[PDB]
Amino acid sequence: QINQVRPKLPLLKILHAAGAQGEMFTVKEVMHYLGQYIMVKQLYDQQEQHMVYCGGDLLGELLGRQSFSVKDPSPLYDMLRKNLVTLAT
Amino acid sequence: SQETFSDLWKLLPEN
Repeated sequence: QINQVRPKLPLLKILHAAGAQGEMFTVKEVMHYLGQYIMVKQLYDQQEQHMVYCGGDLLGELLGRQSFSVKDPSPLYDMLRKNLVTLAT
Repeated sequence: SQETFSDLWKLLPEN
């Protein structure tokens, strides 16, 4: 299912600060940036990497929660739905 | 040798 995506304004800076660059990326590229972004900003339970702490950062606002599990792609997809600008309908 | 987020993160089925 992994399709191509396009990081908007507030979405580009996210991947950029994570070592990304450009205006085109797939689900695999984005997913890889997400993790790196969180680790770069330090928004997770060092004791449990599987437990992310969105707190109130960019990701926190986009999702609208407090924390989300990494090993559980539940809220991640729900947010990406309208967050990850995908193409091909 | 390195795992960290990569260990679990990877799990996330992009598909």
